[PDB]
Amino acid sequence: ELEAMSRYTSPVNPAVFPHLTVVLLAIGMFFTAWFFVYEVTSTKYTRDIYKELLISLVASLFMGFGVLFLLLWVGIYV
Amino acid sequence: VRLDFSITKDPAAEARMKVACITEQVLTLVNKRIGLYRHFDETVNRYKQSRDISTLNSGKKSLETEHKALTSEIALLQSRLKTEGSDLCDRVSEMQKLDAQVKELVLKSAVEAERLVAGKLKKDTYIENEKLISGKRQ
Ligand SMILES: CCCCCCCCCCCCCC(=O)O[C@H](COC(=O)CCCCCCCCCC[C@@H](C)CCCCCCCCCCCC(=O)O[C@H](COC(=O)CCCCCCCCCC)COP(=O)(O)OCC[N+](C)(C)C)COP(=O)(O)OCC[N+](C)(C)C
Ligand SMILES: CCCCCCCCCCCCCC(=O)O[C@H](COC(=O)CCCCCCCCCC)COP(=O)(O)OCC[N+](C)(C)C
Ligand SMILES: CCCCCCCCCCCCCC(=O)O[C@H](COC(=O)CCCCCCCCCC)COP(=O)(O)OCC[N+](C)(C)C
Ligand SMILES: [Mg+2]
Repeated sequence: ELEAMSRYTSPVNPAVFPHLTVVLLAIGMFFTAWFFVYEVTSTKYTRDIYKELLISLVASLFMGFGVLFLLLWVGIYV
Repeated sequence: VRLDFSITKDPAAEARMKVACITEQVLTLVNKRIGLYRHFDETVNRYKQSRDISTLNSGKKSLETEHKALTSEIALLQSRLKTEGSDLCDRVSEMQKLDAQVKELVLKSAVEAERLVAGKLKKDTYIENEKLISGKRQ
């Protein structure tokens, strides 16, 4: 029917979209910077593939979520 | 950052690379060894040491100094740069200073007299020698 259906409230209170956008970006950006610094300073004999993979994956995850929340914060509501 | 694509490889520019890698390794090892020695001397020689944990720390420091000596000999023989004279001098001075400071601490913590000003002077001399070694290690 239509009477026994609950209203569809958002999973994340919209007032939390700004607070969540900055943080998730900042952390992300930080890690990103680290990665790039690591790729300029370290020579061929001082590079670890597992460390690079780990830091790059963390940066990618945090950055994806931050970019989503920002894109939704401006009002595109993807 | 994994593709070379170079035709004429210059070994003179690769020698500098295989020197930089080594000196970074040695700096890490020496800083870690100094930190470990200071931490062991501060956490095992407060009021009772019994010369057992101090002996284990001395054995670990001797093994670390031996590994550093092997790395210094490797960087002296194999690579093109000298990296030996200053390195061997600093390694010998640091090993002697660490052994002397450990002996003074183990004698002051297991005697009738409690050396406080002498221990402070020993720590200050160790920090001064470490500062000179850091100025000499670039
Ligand atoms: C300052 C702190 C900032 C904190 C950031 C927090 C993020 C906050 C998001 C913004 C909030 C916006 C508020 C808002 O939206 O209000 C709305 C109104 O809506 C709007 O209309 C506003 C919309 C605006 C949105 C815009 C968002 C865009 C954000 C983009 C972000 C920024 C911050 C950073 C961009 C980075 C740029 C990259 C620069 C490139 C650098 C070039 C490198 C140069 C170089 O080559 O150097 C070399 C070294 O090589 C390298 O390794 C460099 C590689 C780097 C590559 C990338 C790394 C970058 C990392 C940076 C950290 C040097 O060369 P040498 O080495 O010397 O060469 C010598 C070589 N040899 C010869 C070998 C020696 C509110 O409106 P409202 O009313 O609320 O509307 C809502 C209404 N409803 C719709 C909801 C109904
Ligand atoms: C709608 C939203 C769309 C989002 C678009 C996303 C943009 C993606 C950005 C791409 C980033 C480019 C990566 C890059 O800069 O490559 C750098 C080389 O760095 C440099 O030398 C200078 C290049 C800087 C150019 C950056 C401009 C990018 C602008 C894109 C919008 C790698 O240089 P390295 O390989 O680290 O060189 C070091 C070599 N050693 C041996 C010394 C170690
Ligand atoms: C529109 C398409 C045009 C096709 C061009 C056909 C190319 C013919 C191939 C000839 C062989 C090229 C030799 C070559 O690649 O040399 C490259 C640097 O390369 C060059 O100098 C010029 C090669 C240009 C080819 C570009 C195609 C690259 C595609 C890669 C996916 C590197 O030269 P090096 O001298 O080793 O540079 C190293 C400098 N260090 C100081 C860092 C050591
Ligand atoms: Mg959707």
